[PDB]
Amino acid sequence: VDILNRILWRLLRGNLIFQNFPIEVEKDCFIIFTHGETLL
Amino acid sequence: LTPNQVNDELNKMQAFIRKEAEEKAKEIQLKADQEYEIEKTNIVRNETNNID
Amino acid sequence: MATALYTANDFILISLPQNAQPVTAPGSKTDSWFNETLIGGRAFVSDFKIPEFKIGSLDTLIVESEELSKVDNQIGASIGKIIEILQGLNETSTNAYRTLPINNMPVPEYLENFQWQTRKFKLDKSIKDLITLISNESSQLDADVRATYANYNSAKTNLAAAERKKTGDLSVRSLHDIVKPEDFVLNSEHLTTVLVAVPKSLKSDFEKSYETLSKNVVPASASVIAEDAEYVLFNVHLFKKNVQEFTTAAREKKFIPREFNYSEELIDQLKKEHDSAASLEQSLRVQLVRLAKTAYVDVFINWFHIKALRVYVESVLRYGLPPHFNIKIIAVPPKNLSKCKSELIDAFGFLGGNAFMKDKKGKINKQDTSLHQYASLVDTEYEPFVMYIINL
Repeated sequence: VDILNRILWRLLRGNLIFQNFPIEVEKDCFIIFTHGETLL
Repeated sequence: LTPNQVNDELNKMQAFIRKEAEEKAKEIQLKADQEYEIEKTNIVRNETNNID
Repeated sequence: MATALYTANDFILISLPQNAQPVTAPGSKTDSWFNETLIGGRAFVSDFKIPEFKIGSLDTLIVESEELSKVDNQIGASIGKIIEILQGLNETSTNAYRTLPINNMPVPEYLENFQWQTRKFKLDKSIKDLITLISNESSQLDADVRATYANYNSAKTNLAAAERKKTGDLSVRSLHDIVKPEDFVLNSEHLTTVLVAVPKSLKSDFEKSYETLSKNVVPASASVIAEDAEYVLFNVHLFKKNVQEFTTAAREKKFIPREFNYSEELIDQLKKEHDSAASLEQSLRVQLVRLAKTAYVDVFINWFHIKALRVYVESVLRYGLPPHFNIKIIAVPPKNLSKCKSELIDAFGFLGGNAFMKDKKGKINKQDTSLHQYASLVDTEYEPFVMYIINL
C-alpha cells in the first residue's frame, strides 16, 4: 500500500487523494481519485 | 486535508472536465464545416460531368 | 552557508496562481512580497511570464508534462558537457559560465528580458513540436561539440608520436631530421645502412668493436648523426647479407639496433606526417573554442524555454484556473539559497495541500546521504508548490 502510494504520488505529481481501509494473507483497500485523465 | 482544501480541489476538477470538453468539441465541428464544402462540391462535379 | 560554495548568481523559478497570498506575510501580494520581504529585501526578482500557446486537450496536457521533465534533463546534460569542456581547456574563464553573459547581457538581466524569446520559436506553434524541436537542436549542437573534441584528442596522439621521431628516445625514433648523403647511402647495389642506438657509456666500446663485429663493414662509417640524452645514434654502412649478423652480434654486446634503411620517400613521408598532425590540432582547437561559445548561447536560450514552458504547463495541470499564471524568476545572492528555499516553502506550501507538505528541510551536497533534496520525481519527498531550483 505504501509503495503504491509513493509510486502514484511520483507519477501524478500530487493530484490525488489516496485512502486505505483494512479488509477485515492480510489485504487492504484503496481509493485514488485520479483527478483528470491521460494517466488513468 | 481541510474541507476548504477539498472544495478548491472540487472546483478545479469541474474546471478540468469542462476544459476537455470545449477544447475537443471545438475541434470536431470545425473540421466538419470544412468536410461539408469539399464533399458537396465533389458529388456535384461528378454528376455535372456526366450531364455534359 | 558552508556546505556549499557559491560565488555566482543562483536562480529559483517559481510559478504560483495569480490569486495566491503568502501566509508568511498575510496582507501582501506575491509580486510585492518577492521584492520587499524575501531574503532580507536583497532578492532581485525578474520577469519570466510567458502567455498561452495552443493546448491539444487536457488529455494532451499529461503527455506534455512527462516529456518536458525528460527534455529538461537532457538539455541540462548537454549544456553541462559544453561548459565542462570550455572550462577544461582553460583558454576561457573557469570563473564564468554561471553568470557569463548570454547575448552579451549579464545572466540575471538576460532572464529579465526573457519573456519567450524568438530564434525559431513562436507562440503560434503547437506545444508538442516546441518540446521536440528544442531537444533536436540541443542534441545536434552537443554531438557537434563531442565530435570536434573527439577529433582534437586523436590529433594530440598524432602530434606526440611525430615529435618523438623528430627527437625523443630510441625505441621508436625514426629519422628524417638528418638527411645527409654522407651519413646514409642510396642508389647502391651492395651497400645499405643500419642505425645502431648505443648507451652513452658503451659508445667507446662500439667505436672499437664494430668493424670486426660483423664481416664486411665500411670502415670509418661511425658518425654521431643524432643524440638524445640516454642513447647515441650511429650510422654504419655494410653488406646486405651481413646486416643480419650485425643486428644479432650487436644485441649480445648491449647495443639496441634501430631498423632503418635510407629511402627518400620514407624520409619525406615522416616530415609530412608531423606537419599534418600539427596543422590538424591547431585548426581543431580554434574551431573548438568558437563552436562551444556559439553552441552555448543557443542551448542556454533553449533550456530556459523548457523551464518556462514547464513550470507554466505544470501549473496549468495542478491548479487549472487562472488560465494565466504568475511566473517570476528570482536571482538569489550567493549563500542565501538555504534561507530562500525555506521562506517560500513556508509561505506558499499551504496552497498545494497538507498531504503534500513534508519536512526534510535542509541540504547535503556531500555524498554521505541522499536525503534532504527535493524533486517531485522521487517518492522520498516532493516539492509542495511548483518550484524548481536552478544551479548554474
